[PDB]
Amino acid sequence: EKRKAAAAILSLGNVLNYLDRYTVAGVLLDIQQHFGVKDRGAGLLQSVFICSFMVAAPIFGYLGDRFNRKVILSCGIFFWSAVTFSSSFIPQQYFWLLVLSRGLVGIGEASYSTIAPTIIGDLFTKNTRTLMLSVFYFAIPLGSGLGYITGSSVKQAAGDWHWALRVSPVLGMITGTLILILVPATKRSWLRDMKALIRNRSYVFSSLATSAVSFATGALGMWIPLYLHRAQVVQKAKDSLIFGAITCFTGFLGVVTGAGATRWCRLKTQRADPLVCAVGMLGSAIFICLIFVAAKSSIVGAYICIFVGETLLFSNWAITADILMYVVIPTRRATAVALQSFTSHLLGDAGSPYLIGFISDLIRQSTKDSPLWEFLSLGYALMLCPFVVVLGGMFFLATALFFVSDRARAEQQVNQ
Ligand SMILES: CCCCCCCCCCCCC/C=C/[C@@H](O)[C@@H](N)COP(=O)(O)O
Repeated sequence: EKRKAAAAILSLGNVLNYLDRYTVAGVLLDIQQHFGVKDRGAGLLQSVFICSFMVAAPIFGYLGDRFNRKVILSCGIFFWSAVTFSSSFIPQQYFWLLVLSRGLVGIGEASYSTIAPTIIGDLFTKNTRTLMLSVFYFAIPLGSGLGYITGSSVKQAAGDWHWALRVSPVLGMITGTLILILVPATKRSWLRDMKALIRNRSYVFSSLATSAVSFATGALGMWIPLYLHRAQVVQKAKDSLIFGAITCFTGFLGVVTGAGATRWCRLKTQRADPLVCAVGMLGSAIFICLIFVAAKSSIVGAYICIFVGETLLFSNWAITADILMYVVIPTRRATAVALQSFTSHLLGDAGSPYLIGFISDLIRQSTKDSPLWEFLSLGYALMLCPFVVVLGGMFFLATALFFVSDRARAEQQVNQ
């Protein structure tokens, strides 16, 4: 029971983690208006966070292995909660202070999101650990949707964008106390692995496909609420609320759709997983293309297109994990996962928000400023993402090309 209590507390911690991650994304319009910065700074607010998370994830993966885990995880949670609450008090004259606070929150969330799954895995046994990790990861879309809803509801209730960053820190400290109390006390080269992995074609192409998925996910999940609000302005705070509910349902249903497609395809071929990923990505790309055309005219069609595009886009998470598990022999599933996460962050979430902001800024600078042209510039900048989704689908098909050969090679090597 105590181990189940620890798993529940860490899952609630993950919910709070993603809520903190997307609270700013919920209320980006107010930050832009108050601080006066253009779209480039708004993109920077998440590019810096993701870069810090990128750089800090391997370090905390190493420190958890070579030091205590409960203390580090709790220090991380009282670190990012305190930093979020402090950053809520930043004056208007300072913006780089807010960006730096986003970076520090990124470091803390890196520590938590890198160490907590190891604790959850160590606590339980095979089937129990599988179920508990499934819950811990189902905490993700719920966390993101609750982050959007919390941001754009504390906005409307309190009346200041500041209070959007003030409600989550208290729960952060409380969950830190519960982690530091309820969780049972924790109990216990790369060169060759990297060369073998870069020689492994299926892993390389699946990693690039995951990078494209992360690019699309970061860029859209940040800029869609603001883009929909600009759509409402041109067409003449429910946008973020409905987007949060849509994100919750799509995160919960995309894995189910992927599992169904994998089940119905595996009876007919061995490359069911990458082919299913590729078809899902192509469908998501088409519907993400249609998001902008729909939102030009009516917003209900935009919400439906978001629903379908997220459902098809979010399906390729468990399937990507399965592909990586199959192609990579057991002795390298640690280095493979670490390098895949680093590469996905490097080519996706790290650069996508700032790149979309920069392209939007250039397009807007071309023409005289107006709300209609703000709409058009943001739409054209976000139009880059469907092309990235199509490219990722191409990379998934390239993975499918070598999937059989590399699965056979992995089985041959492990059977030795
Ligand atoms: C229009 C696009 C907007 C993008 C929305 C931004 C919010 C990002 C939310 C990220 C959703 C990722 C969903 C991942 C699910 C899996 O990791 C687990 N639920 C299942 O893994 P398992 O248990 O099977 O191992």
